[PDB]
Amino acid sequence: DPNSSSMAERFDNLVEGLTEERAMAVILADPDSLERPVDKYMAATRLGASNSEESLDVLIQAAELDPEHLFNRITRRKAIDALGRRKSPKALPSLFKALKCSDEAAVINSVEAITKIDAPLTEADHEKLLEALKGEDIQKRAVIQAFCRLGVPGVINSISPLQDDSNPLVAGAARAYMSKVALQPDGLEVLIPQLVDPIAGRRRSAVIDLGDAGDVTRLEALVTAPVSMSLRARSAFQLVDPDKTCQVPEKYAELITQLLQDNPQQLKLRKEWICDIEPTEIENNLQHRDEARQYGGASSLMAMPKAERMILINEIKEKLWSDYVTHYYLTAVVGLQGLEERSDLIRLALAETIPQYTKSRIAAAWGCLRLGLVDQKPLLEELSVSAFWLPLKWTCQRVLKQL
Repeated sequence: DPNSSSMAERFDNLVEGLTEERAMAVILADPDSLERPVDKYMAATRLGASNSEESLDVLIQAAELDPEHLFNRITRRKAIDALGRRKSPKALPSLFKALKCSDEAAVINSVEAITKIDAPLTEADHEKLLEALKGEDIQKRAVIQAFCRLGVPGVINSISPLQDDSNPLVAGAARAYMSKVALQPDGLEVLIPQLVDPIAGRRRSAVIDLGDAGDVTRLEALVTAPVSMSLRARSAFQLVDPDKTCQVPEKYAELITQLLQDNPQQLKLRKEWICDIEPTEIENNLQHRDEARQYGGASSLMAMPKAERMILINEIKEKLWSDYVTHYYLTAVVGLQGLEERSDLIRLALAETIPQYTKSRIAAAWGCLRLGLVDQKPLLEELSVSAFWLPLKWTCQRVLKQL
């Protein structure tokens, strides 16, 4: 845990859950009648991890909970995204009722749940989903995305003219649907400058939509978009490995490696995002809310002369190593410049077993290759076979292919 190596403190929220039996018991109860009313929420989350048929039928009831009073719309919301990871199609009648709910949070949850189920939908089902479409733009981007991911050519008449919704977040989702469901990818050109759009939200949305589009020619644009490497890698692997076959064709190996190595001095960064080469300047940029500024900081921390850099690398690390954002950029900079002086961080980061820090394991993996730390081969091997996040699992395979 980076908390024992860092001054900043990451506070987790451990909450005691319920057994399955107790969950089923309370999740429909009037919250005013419960010893512990918060149990009414966690029971949904608990039944989400359940496997019995009864726990699925209780969740279906919780998803049809009468939205009259306060506590039964919150619990309805969690029953619904619980039914998403359950991935059963018997949730589908409940989730389609919820498409008409007042609670617009229930609707966006119901839309993503129906996407997770990935069941066969009737023509009538697509009409119900279509009514959810033209709510407000955030819902609309979510409904469109469900059609794209579920792969639904029926609604093309409805999605196609949204390619020119004035909101790029709505238009970009619709251009991705056209590309992936209707097989017309020429609408994506708009997304390529949007990857360096001044607005962070269109930047991020662009990366997502290019991955939903299934048009692998846009891969080269993902390799350098100033967006967090997590989102890009995902989208890039949606292009190179649509079936999560854990394979990336060598024909794309060169482009996928550059992306996963994520060199801040080769991202398309504007001048506004690049900061001066002084300590507190580097630090503020890494603290900024947005990866574009953060990449600028990491970028110019690399521009710093090595003697001052090593000191700056140390001070930042002992202050913010528990901060998952900073943890990554320190690991990458050590791995990218091959600062053998700081191979302690490559080894700590590759060992990081807390999910928040997974992007650092990739940077640490690439640094094991660059630094020739053959002693990590046992842990690179385990990740090559066990690691949950496919792009992490794929980098350790490449590092071993060469170390």
